Amino acid sequence: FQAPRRPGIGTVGKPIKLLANYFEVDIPKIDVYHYEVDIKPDKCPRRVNREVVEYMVQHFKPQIFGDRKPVYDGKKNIYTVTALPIGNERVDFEVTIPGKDRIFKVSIKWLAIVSWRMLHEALVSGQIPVPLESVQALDVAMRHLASMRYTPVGRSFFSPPEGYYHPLGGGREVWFGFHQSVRPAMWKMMLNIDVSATAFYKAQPVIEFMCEVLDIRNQPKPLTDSQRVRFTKEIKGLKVEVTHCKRKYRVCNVTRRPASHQTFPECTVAQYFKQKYNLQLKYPHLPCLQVQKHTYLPLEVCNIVAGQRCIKKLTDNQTSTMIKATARSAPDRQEEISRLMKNASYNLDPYIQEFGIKVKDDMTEVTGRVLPAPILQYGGRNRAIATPNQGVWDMRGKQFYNGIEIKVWAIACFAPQKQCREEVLKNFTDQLRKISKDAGMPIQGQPCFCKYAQGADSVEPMFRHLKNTYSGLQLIIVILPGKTPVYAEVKRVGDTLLGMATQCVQVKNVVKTSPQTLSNLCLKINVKLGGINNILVPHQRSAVFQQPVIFLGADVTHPPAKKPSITAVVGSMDAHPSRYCATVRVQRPRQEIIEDLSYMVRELLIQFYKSTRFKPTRIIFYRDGVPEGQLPQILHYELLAIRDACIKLEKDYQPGITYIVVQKRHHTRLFCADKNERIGKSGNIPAGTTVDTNITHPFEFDFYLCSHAGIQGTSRPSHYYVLWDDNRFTADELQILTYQLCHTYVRCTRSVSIPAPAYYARLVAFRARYHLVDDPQALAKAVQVHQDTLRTMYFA
Amino acid sequence: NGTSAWGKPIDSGPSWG
RNA sequence: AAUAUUAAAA
Repeated sequence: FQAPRRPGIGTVGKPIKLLANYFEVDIPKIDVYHYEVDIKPDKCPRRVNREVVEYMVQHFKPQIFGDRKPVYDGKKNIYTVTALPIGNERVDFEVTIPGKDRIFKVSIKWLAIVSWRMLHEALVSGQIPVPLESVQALDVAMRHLASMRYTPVGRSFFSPPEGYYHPLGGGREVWFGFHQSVRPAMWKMMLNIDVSATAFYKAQPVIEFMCEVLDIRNQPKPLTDSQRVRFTKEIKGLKVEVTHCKRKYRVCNVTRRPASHQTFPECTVAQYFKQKYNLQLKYPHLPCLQVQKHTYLPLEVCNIVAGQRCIKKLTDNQTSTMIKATARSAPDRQEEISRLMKNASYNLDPYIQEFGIKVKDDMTEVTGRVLPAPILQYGGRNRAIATPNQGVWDMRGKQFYNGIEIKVWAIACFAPQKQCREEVLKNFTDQLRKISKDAGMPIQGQPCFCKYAQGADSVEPMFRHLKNTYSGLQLIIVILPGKTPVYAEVKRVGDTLLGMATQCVQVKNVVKTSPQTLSNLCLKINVKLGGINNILVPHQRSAVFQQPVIFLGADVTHPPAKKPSITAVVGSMDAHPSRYCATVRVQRPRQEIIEDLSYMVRELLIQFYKSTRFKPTRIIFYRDGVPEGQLPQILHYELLAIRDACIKLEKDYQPGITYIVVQKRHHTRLFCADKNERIGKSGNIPAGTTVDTNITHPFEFDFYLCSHAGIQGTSRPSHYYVLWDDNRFTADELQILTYQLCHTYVRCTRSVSIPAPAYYARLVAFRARYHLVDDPQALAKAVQVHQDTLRTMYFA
Repeated sequence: NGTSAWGKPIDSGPSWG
């Protein structure tokens, strides 16, 4: 599978001068020399491998290396500007590195020549593929020095906080650093720098770490069974350092036994620490850390060692508090990326000069286009239209294109009646009923059922009862007291078990009702009941709507650091397109490919044919949640899976497939060159800003489209990569269409950051996790949706 | 509502389903 | 769980 080449440059849209956090990189037309490295012991951290290669290039210059400045990737790849005085045969080294001294055994063997002259030719002529070996060697060199001075996390670099302190609770703090990647861009290799931020464990005593994990201000008690387990799940695997002697250990368990009782070869840990170091423990009632050999360390002689990133999932408070500590307006990020570049001074890097690399000082300028927003057609008495302004519109004076007449509905309140008495319930429904009629969705009757409930165990008997008592019941409105295990059980019973539409509202939004909040509720409700909010004005769409076409969205969500991975593929069931049907699966954890894609597409194609009595001549497939590097393997499997579904439906059914990867997880940031064109308090680029030049691929079909308005922080322009196009789109035709699909998202009268198909697949995969809350065949059954609900947009 | 107006609902193909 | 955006992903 060869990716389609760029068919052309887009032409539609008002021009806008832009700055991008890409920096031009100039490399000489020279060969570089690539050697493979073997270090024994062979399973050491990359930070250790760099200390090994550093020692030997420091201590073996006369025999090999000499005045060369090699560059190293922390693993097995090492690159020099000129070839080492070695043949094809291996060269072994005995290295001893200073805590205490470790002896290492290192082997180097010649591998191959990497041509940067070849990388020049692909960027000018495109007659060969971009040589990844040339790009890899360039990235290793430009980041070798940072890898020796900072803490690498992925493609980022962090340093310990100096002066500042952004605690997250639970023993975790925030480290600020930067991202650095090297990609090719039409007119040169580009160095991509951005500000980055991730969580780390505080360098604090284990006692203090235990208190933050368990919430305690130190009133002596031992740890309960619940506390011992939760403390174990947080510190297991981490590393600690001792203070009584200065060694370092990896924690493998927490003893079920306190320090005064935990024994070993006979002798308790408390007496052993008295019988030596003359330490009388201040917390012998607390457990020890096990570091299976039987070595135990009490919590008070151990500190958490700094530099340990936190891969575990953060609480709702911890993500909210980190968002606030890291969000800066777009101009603020500009000057910060500029600060990092001045600090970097890449042209004065000795390793960058070794390979003759030259880095451009200022951010790349590029002229993008602000695409024109589509017009949304509403219905009702007025048949009004919506003209988006700054990627936003409202419902004022508009009714739904197809409004659902709500005749039978029930209310289930799960907050205590002390907090939500009858008087505030009546006011809520009255306000909602009025706004629902305004939007063309008449909530006509009073609730045929309205009771107070308590506990998640009451929803199924009550929902079973509602389905049996009230014929023609359309909606259940469930009022919840904040975060609760009732929401999952409401969705599990409603979506998977009984097939009943449900709209959950938080009790906080019932006591105080905003008309905007009520309007956003009806947007979901009308669609949960099979309605249509708006449609794209038809005659302003792409020509792919002249024949039957289906739009698919796809996403894969993985479990946090054995839960399964969840794949979701949604399919347009109409020609607007507005109504989407959903399919969902579970698969083994951390498999990026949608294994069941072939049959999931088959189900969507069959549902499309039942809803329209048409067979799609084209398939537009937006794929979300893709990591680069596995992209060829994902497309190969999934593009054949889509084709295989069509082969198994009819003997000679060959619709054209467009496969587009939607990437929001990247560090490409765009900025207004003119300050007068900054929009909002955040000062971001306008909604609809498109870029398909200067920073995109030399000869392949990709573009950036920031389809949304940036409320806070710096906007993330979505990158779109066309991997297959049987339908032979033009650049304008596909960029406008991607932008119009960003205006068909039902949960808000706004233009969102990714197309509605891809966003729905995300919602379906998240809803599947609430369905999996309390065997692969049993896991597969839990995400299956009731036959009444498959036919609707429950995930809204 | 229609979801159609491609015209020509066709009774000339296997019924899938 | 009204919603989008935003950071991450011995």
